[PDB]
Amino acid sequence: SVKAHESVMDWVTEELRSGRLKIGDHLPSERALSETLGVSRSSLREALRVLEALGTISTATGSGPRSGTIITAAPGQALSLSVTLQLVTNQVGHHDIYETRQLLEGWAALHSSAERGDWDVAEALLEKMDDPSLPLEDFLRFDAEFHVVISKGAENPLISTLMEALRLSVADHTVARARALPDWRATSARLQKEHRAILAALRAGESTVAATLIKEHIEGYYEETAAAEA
Amino acid sequence: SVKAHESVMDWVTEELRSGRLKIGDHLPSERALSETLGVSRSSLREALRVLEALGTISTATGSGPRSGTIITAAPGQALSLSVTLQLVTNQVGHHDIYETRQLLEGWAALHSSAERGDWDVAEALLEKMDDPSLPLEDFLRFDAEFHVVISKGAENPLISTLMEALRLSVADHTVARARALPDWRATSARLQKEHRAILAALRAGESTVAATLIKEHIEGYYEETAAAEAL
Ligand SMILES: [Zn+2]
Ligand SMILES: [Zn+2]
Repeated sequence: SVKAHESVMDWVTEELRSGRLKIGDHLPSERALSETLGVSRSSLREALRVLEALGTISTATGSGPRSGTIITAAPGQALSLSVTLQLVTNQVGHHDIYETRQLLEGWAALHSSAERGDWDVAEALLEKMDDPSLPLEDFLRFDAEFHVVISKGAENPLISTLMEALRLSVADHTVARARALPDWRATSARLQKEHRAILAALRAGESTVAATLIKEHIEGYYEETAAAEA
Repeated sequence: SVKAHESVMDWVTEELRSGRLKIGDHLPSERALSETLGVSRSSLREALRVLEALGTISTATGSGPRSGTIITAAPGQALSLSVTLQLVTNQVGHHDIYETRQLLEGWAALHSSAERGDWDVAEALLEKMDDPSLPLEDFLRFDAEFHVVISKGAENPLISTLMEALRLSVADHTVARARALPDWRATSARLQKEHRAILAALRAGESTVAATLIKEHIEGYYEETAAAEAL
């Protein structure tokens, strides 16, 4: 219930604040927590089931004696589901998603610091993406992941969380745009070349160059799929 | 039921695509849906309660759950729950929230249309915020809502979606920093004047003026609280 939900949020918040608990730690059993909060065991399980679906909480099987309910504090898919659902209606269009990426990625690139980038993780993603047999959908899923990873160079975790939360809707968007592409082989090749030149600029600390390349990369794909007609 | 969730999402998506239902419309009954989707009544209800939490649907219109459930396709509070928990553990800092607001709010104002924002609604928020007997928690709660309201004036609707998803965290953020303010009466006074001017610029189509004022507004409060910290 609401009472249970808020009681839990306030409780977890205070545990994290005091240091008694840390992200990744297991919560007390439902029996114990429900008594501590003064709420029915039923309303507590429901509140936790919802928090689990949202990503705030996560469950690990086989944890006994530990509860198996972990404080993860992940944004979940709510934001992506809202973006993608709105996209179906006249309320939101592909260009709106495209432009959102430009705003966020542009800011991250502009403020990127070479010593802060998880460059090896990003380059590995690009490694899997060169696989000639790799399906169009998987390639674009890694593509969106790659863009989230390189945005970490700006070391702004909130911006990074927003990027991660939008990841699913970004892939949904590029995948749909790709449907009308005449030659995915050639397109993915150019995208890969651009991805590496972007990563190189970021590695060299050429923030302004990286930002320009990212802008041209995202816009290039958007215009290309528009021409293909989709 | 993970299938109940998928079955419902797929159903809602198609109703929206076909045009039979649009954002804001009511869902049919659970009895009707349970059958149509081939999912137990209990599993269907579990999925709907999650969809409600996700922001996809809502039963808080008319007179509450009694008035039914409508399709909202909104962000919900998930991201804010995440952000505020990370804020508490220092995984995310006040500084990060500040930079993010400047980015999102500035763009929304810079690229807005006077015919797009519901200024009277925003104006009404500022009227409640005028009350000198209003505690700072409530004031700042309305403050965050106000900023989300004016962001809907942006040509890109998604900016307001991101703003809405961040709303509760922004409020948590500003309230936390206000506590240390040596003179809240004076502070809230300058914020209202600044809010009015911002709303005035936007209402008049002065996108560039609005964006500059929002930058100074958000920056002003951040530095002021950054100084008012007891230490
Ligand atoms: Zn890319
Ligand atoms: Zn304000």
